Amino acid sequence: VKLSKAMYLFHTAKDFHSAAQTLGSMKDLSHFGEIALNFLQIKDYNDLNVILIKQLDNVPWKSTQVVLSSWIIWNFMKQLNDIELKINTTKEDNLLNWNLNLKEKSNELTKFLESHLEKLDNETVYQIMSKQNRQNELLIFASLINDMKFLLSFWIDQGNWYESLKILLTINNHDLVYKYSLILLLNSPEATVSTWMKIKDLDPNKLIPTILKFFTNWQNNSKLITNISEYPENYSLTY
Amino acid sequence: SKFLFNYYLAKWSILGDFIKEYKDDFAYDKTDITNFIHIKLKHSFSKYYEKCENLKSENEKDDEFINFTFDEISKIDKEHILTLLFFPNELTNWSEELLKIYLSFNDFRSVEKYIGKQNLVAVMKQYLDISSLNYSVELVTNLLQRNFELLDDTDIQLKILETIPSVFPVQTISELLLKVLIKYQEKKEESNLRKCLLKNQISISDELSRNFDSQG
Amino acid sequence: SHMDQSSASAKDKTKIDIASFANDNPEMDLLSTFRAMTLNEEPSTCLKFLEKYGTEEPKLLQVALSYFVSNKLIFKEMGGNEVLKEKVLRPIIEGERMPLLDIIKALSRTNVAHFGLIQDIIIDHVKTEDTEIKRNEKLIESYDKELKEKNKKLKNTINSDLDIPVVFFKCGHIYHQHCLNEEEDTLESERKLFKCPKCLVDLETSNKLFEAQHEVVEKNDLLNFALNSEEGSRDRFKVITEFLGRGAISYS
Repeated sequence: VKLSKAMYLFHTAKDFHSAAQTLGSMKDLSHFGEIALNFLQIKDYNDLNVILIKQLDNVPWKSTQVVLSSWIIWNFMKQLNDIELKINTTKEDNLLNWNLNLKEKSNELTKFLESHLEKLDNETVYQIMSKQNRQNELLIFASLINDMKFLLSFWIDQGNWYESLKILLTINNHDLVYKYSLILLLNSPEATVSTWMKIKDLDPNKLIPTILKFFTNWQNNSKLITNISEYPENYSLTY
Repeated sequence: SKFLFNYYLAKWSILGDFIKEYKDDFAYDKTDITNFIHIKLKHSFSKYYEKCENLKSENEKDDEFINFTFDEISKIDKEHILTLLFFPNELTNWSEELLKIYLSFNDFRSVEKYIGKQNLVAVMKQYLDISSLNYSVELVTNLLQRNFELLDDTDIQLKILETIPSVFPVQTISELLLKVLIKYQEKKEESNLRKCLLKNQISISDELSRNFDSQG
Repeated sequence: SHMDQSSASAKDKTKIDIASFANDNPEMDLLSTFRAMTLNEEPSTCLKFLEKYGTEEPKLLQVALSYFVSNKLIFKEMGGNEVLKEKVLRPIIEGERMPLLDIIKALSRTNVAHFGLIQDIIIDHVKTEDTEIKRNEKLIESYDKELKEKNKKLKNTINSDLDIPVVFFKCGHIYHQHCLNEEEDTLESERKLFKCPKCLVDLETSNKLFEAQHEVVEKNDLLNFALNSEEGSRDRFKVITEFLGRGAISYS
């Protein structure tokens, strides 16, 4: 009867903000595809997400939950682009509030990710979100899961030297530094020397070839300078 | 009654200079054509029009008098410009027509007001005659971004992309190209998802038919 | 050796340099060192190095896409732009080096790139847009007919039809709803373990469901890994949807 009662609202009233919310109170659902097919033509992201979010409680035998989760992540991401396009379609304050609501939706997306983080974890969300740009959401997701492996590479590629140094300071592997310290030293030897000195747990045997390369580069720079010609060389020697 | 208004109506040299001065500026979001006309009038005549405007204000319901005044203004036209003073917002008193004057020199607001699915590539080609080193490119980008939802046809999109400038930095059009590519990818993904959902529904129907076959 | 190399100058040996890389295995590291040397002194020898060692240089080609276009003056010195269009851009496009959006962003990272390369990119984008439009039109044309046929078949099947109105179990059972079968309570047996209501317990342990779930999970993981490696290199899209179309929702 509850399903039949919501059918009349869906067919005529079409107020899915309340009808589907009332339809969301259903315990067990069987015609999910039939309901989704009608809702698909409506193209209402919020209504589709409301039914999908409740359906996520049906744990079943895992596995397929990721497939449902992938659509859930895409639906919110697709809604953000539609909202962003609508926000960019200006030709006001409520839209700015909607943009704030989009940030709240982004906060809701973070809240949705935080709640079921262990449920949905396949690294496919990173690939899914990469194609649509929006690096802020990717950075938030990377902050959510403590890996920092891709975060360090993203920071290095972007060029945030201070942020990259701060991230590397926390990392105690000492192997990534021993691998990629050359570029960091070339970019800013002054800060890199202090970071290496304070970091500790870094054998002087490592980066010996890197030290020689830095000395050669400093000499090449000094080939056409007089006063501060050996300044990078002075920093390397001091280190 | 209306005889005095006819006498008032009975009672175009610097207009060309003002139009040229306005056309000299090439700002994407400068003052509107009506705004520019009002600014020029303030710098400047309109007192007699204001006296007529006082009668016009009292003629908020005199439709016949409004039509007569519009006809008189048409017969008393000055460079086909001064009528805008008499009809600041009365273009329908006497749309496919303002572009002759509104879009003549420059009017971004009028361009958006009279924009449409068709007659879009011609407007871009006409605006491309600015011949500025980078101001023309900036104006074109602003015009494209302002009404980016207007272009929704594949043929129209291809035609618009074909006539892009060939001496412009890729950075200026990078945002537009990325947005177009993202929109196309999203449309393709939505079509694929709809096709997959239809296939799933067809599979469900086939399963129901197979169950019915099993049912006797 | 370092002192001798510093003293030595005006020596050109591309083949000898590759063989003199100590371990001579870190090709990517050698390419990065060559790029750093070009940053110190770029004499267009990067093109010669790429020509001499082009295998597995996809990452090297991607790096060179920005190394050779870092500076407008350097690009002009680097055979202007014809060489990049003929060799760099063409090979990268034909070898599926990366996504079109990634290449566009990499190009936009600079600020002094002429529109001739942007003109070639626009031609490629026009071709891609035509292909996408054709694919979308074909998909919509197929989908409309498929939906119409499916709706007609479902309507005919429903009109065609132990005959009381009831929903039969989709795993090999059927009963009349008015015969008290509907709303049997008992917590619905927790969806009856995703199976039809057997109305009896035969024991005999329970491992078929676990085996099926394990097989499904293994198949999904293997398909995803193989697609990311070979088929769905871009993303799980058009592959996750393909798996969904197989009937992962079940509801049987």
